[PDB]
Amino acid sequence: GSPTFCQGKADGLYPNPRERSSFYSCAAGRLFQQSCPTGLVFSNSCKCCTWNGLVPR
Repeated sequence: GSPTFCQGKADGLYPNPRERSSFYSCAAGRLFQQSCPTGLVFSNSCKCCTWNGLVPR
């Protein structure tokens, strides 16, 4: 059948299965797969991507 991955889903970002810093994004039930390239990391708590503020060095 047709893919149901974003069907009925609310908007916002969802976690990716393989790459280091890409995400899934849902907009009006349509799926986008995009990257967060520079300093940006995905946060599962906000369904958003944000700049990393923690330096462990």
